[PDB]
Parts: sequence; C-alpha cells; structure tokens
Amino acid sequence: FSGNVYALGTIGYDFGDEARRDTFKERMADPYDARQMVERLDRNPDEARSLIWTLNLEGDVIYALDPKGPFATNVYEIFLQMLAGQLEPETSADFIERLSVPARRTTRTVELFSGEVVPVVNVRDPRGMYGWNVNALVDAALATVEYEDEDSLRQGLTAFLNRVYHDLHNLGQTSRDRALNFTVTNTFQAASTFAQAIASGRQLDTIEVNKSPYCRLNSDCWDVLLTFYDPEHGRRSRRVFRFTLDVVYVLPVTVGSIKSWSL
Amino acid sequence: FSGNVYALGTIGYDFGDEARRDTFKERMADPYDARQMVERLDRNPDEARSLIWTLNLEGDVIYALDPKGPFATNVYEIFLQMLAGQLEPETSADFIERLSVPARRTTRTVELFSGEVVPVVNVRDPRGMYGWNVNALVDAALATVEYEDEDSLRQGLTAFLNRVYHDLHNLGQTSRDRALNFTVTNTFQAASTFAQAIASGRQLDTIEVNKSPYCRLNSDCWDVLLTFYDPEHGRRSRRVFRFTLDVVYVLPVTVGSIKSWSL
Ligand SMILES: [Zn+2]
Ligand SMILES: [Zn+2]
Repeated sequence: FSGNVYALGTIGYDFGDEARRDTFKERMADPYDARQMVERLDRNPDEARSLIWTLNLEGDVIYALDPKGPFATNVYEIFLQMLAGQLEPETSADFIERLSVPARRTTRTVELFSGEVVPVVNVRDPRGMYGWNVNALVDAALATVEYEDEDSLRQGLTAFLNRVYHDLHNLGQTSRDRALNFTVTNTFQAASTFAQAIASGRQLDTIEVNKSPYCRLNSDCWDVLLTFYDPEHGRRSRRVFRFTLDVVYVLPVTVGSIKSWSL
Repeated sequence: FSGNVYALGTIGYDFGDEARRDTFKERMADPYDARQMVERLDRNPDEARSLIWTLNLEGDVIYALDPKGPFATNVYEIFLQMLAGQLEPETSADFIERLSVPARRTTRTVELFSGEVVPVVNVRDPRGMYGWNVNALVDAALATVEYEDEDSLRQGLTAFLNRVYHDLHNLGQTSRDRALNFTVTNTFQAASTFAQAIASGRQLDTIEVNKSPYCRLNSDCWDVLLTFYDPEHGRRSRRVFRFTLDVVYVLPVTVGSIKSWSL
C-alpha cells in the first residue's frame, strides 16, 4: 500500500508504442478518431487491455489507469463508457464532461507514445467512479425549488458548479488534495442543496477546508465550509453549508448530513 | 522598491477600529450597508481616506490598498466606482464582478477590525485598473462572429472566460503569478479573438505558460499558450493562441499581437 489517489479529469487512451498503434491501424480507418475506437472496443472488449488508459486534467496526463483484480473487465467497461460519453453531443443524456476516479497508488510508471513517463494507479472496481455533465446536475437542482427566473437560476447554478470544479481540482494525492477533489464530487451530488441559496439571490463567496474534529481517531476527516452571500442587497445574512469528508478510504465517504445555517 | 503586485478580486472597505466605525455610524443608518457607504462617499469624497480599502480574492483579504502620490484622489474615485459597480444589478451596464489592480509592494501592514494583519500595497494612479462583467465581455465577443446558436455560443464563451479566471487567479506577487493574473486580464480584453474558436465548436483544453525568449534582456516575459479542441468530432485540428506578456513593469504590457495557428 503506497497511499490513495482521488482524481478528476478526462479519460483517454494511448498506444504506448508504434507496434500497438499499428495493431489498431489495421482494425479501423483511423485509431486516433476516438469515435472509431469506442466502436471497435465496444465490439471487441478484450482489445481494451492492449491500450494505456490515461486520466488527464486540462491537458496534463497525470495518471495511467491500471485495472487489476477480479473486476478488471468491469473497470474496462466503465473506462469505455466514460470515453464514449465524452464524445457525445453536449445535449445528450449520456454526455460526460466531469469525471471522478478513486485509485490505489503504486510505484510503477509507464512510458506514453510521446515519451512522457506517468505514474500508474490501480483502479480495482467501478465503485466511486462517476461521470457527470453540468446541465444534468443543474436540471436536478432546479427540480427542488420554486420559480418562474429559470434562465437566471440555471446560469447561476451552472456558474457555481463550474467555479467549484476549477477552484479545487488538483492532482489528488495528499489528504488535503483528495479532500478538495472529493468536495467537487460531493458538491455535484448535492447540487440541489445549494439551489435555494442561489435562487434566493446569493452566490458562493468562500470555500474553506479544515481538518475535522468530528471523526474517530485514525480517520482522515476534513470539514468543508461553503458560504454564500448577496453582493447586491444591503445587510443580508450569509448562508453557510458544511459537510465532513473522510478520505482515509480509497472510496472517500461523507460523514453525516450536510449542515446549513445563517450568519 | 520591494517589487510589484498584480492582483485580481473584490474591492471592499474596513473600519480598522471602533472609533472609525462610530464616525460612520453617525453618518448613515447602517455603514455596513455598502449601498449606503457608496452614497455617503459619493457625496463626501474626502471621507474615503478614513477607511481601509481592501482587495479580496474569494473571501481572503489579500491586500490593503493605499493610494499615494499626487493621484491619490483619482485612485479613491476608482475605488468607489468599483465598490459601486459590484453592488449593481447583474443586468446593469455598470455591473462589476471582475477586478484588476496593479500595485507596488511595501513593507507596511495594517490591522483590520477583525484583528487580521494584511500587507499594504501602493496604488499610484488609475492606469491598468479594470472592472468587468462577464456578460458584457461575451456581448463584445459575439459582435465579431457570424451565427444564428447564439444561446449556445453565449454559454460557451461565458464558461471559457469563467474557467480562465478560476484556473489562474492567484496572490499576484511572484513573476509567474503576476503573469497568470495578467493572462486573465488579457483574455478578457481579447475575448473576441477566441470567439471564432468557440463558435467553430471548440473549447479550451490547455493553458501553458512559459518564460519567453522573445523579449529584450532585463524584461520579465512569459509566453502563454491557450489550445482549443473539439472533443466531439473525430480528428480535428487544435487551435493555438499565443501571446507574450511582460510583467517587469508595475503596469504589465502585452508584447506584439496575439498569434494563432492550427496543430
Ligand atoms: Zn480548471
Ligand atoms: Zn475562483
């Protein structure tokens, strides 16, 4: 055990070398066309093992993803599902533009076709691997609040979810870094919780992350505070949301319910 | 000379102590209502000198702003203009949600009412101090391209400009950090340049910032590369934008025109 990783980004594939590239050049017109590769791998699942699967954060290849154990086949299936979803029209229910990947660290690295050497992490099974698109999260959020305003509320929720992602996304190795990446996951999953806040005419002000006093010993718990405010209307109370995250586990967990109160 | 600062964020004010707070409690119903303070200071400009003016990045008070020199009055006027714009309805032409502040470092600090001690920076005159709102930038961008699609293009441009801000915003002290903050400024100002890219169905992939070989000695130049790609449609060329920024000056400058080419 070399520690855990909790990473966000973009899934991709890499041929590693020219021999593997050539193998796939014979199997479709253009193996660099990911649409064609998705089709090929969907028809021939075992060929997925012949690629290097990568996690990419805003153009930086940060990890190679190695499925191992009895659920490797299951994991390859999710890899393909995520690859395919990224290629969908932005209006598709299966569209994917956000991704979470929990993994175990190793001391293994792999060389990409480019010559770059990236660290390998073990993805043992599909649990905790999520793919989202922002529009779908916003629609879920809108369903829980009363209004028209919808266009304004939709754009406010969109801007909130995107801000949280870009403010926090990171390499996902240290405890704090895993906590910040998992904060994004938790914010996405609990999007509707913040909808009344945005609908009330508030917007995110601060994100604060502290080591939590609320967990058992030998946990790795962090308290995350999101505070919302209204810049336009005088003295108005600030709304705080708190949740507690335990990242000691390779599958991080939320501890208790999301708390909220005014200041 | 202790170096330069190039900072982004939110302008605010602070009373420093209870005596100064009380002075303003007698001058309006509620001095914590920034709307009331804007009104008071617009009618009584010299009272602005009695406040601590702050720059705030996502809830962290990062600097106290000290206007000095023969243009201090001019600078206080801009402070007020920025404070007022932040309070406008989001639909107002004068709405402000993004801010750039160039300044000279000092070795002076000031204590805020809360007891926090923050570094003071000197803002000598209004040059290079910009206030934007994203919607207005997007409207400018849309004016230069052909379409309908507008709703889709508007949201794509919005997401781009917001991503760049949250990806890059920082404390703004080191050369690299000033370069990244100024990249945001330059991206905003040159928003229309990226509009064809987004209209073509591409989106930002990577931001890369390197020390530039294209400037004179004793400059502090950085090359910024923004690469755009289309995740949906097969093999399609990537579009690169490059510009060169010199942050040696307290007012950073762009060097040459923005370059663009395909890969
Ligand atoms: Zn980002
Ligand atoms: Zn941000």
